[PDB]
Amino acid sequence: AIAPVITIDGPSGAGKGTLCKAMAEALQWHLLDSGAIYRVLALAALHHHVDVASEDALVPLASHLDVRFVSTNGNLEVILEGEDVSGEIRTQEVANAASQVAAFPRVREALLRRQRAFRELPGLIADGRDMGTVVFPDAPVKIFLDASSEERAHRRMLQLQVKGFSVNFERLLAEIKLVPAADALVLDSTTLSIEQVIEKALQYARQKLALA
Repeated sequence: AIAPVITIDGPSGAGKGTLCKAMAEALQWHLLDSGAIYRVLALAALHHHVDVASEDALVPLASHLDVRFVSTNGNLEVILEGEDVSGEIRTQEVANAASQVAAFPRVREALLRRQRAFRELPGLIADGRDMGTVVFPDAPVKIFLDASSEERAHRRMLQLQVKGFSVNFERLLAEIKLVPAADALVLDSTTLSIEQVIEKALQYARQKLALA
């Protein structure tokens, strides 16, 4: 604390990205995508020639990571050391190095400290899986976003089509077929439209942080 943090946790394909981008743009606050964080670290290592298997070399790199997330019209730019690398981060190769980097206990602890460092004024929207339970347990507004398998399977299908792969809906529904904080507002992405979820999330934030 001091600066307010709104945390958004939930499973893959629930629409957290969309929500987090809409809220950061509406409020004009800082943005943190914890899912992208390990991929950015793996890319910096590749870029600097830091050995992906060396926990000792990766810790200082993680603790000093120069990244920022900017959302414009729903488009996320991932700026690493000043250059946009949003495209680079979506590769399988970077996803694979990210898994190697994440295996080490000291690297995960260094990234835990690095992510808490994003909490600045006027505030922060943070999205991930353990944002409200582990990274920012004291957050004033905590939202857990749930969605049906079909909703999640559809979101994955569009995500992959983007990289070029169009895959059978039934196949993905099979492929897809994380504890909310005690103090989280639970919102269901399938009972409400995504536009309705964003309105409902912004109203709850307002009641807790502003209004009157």
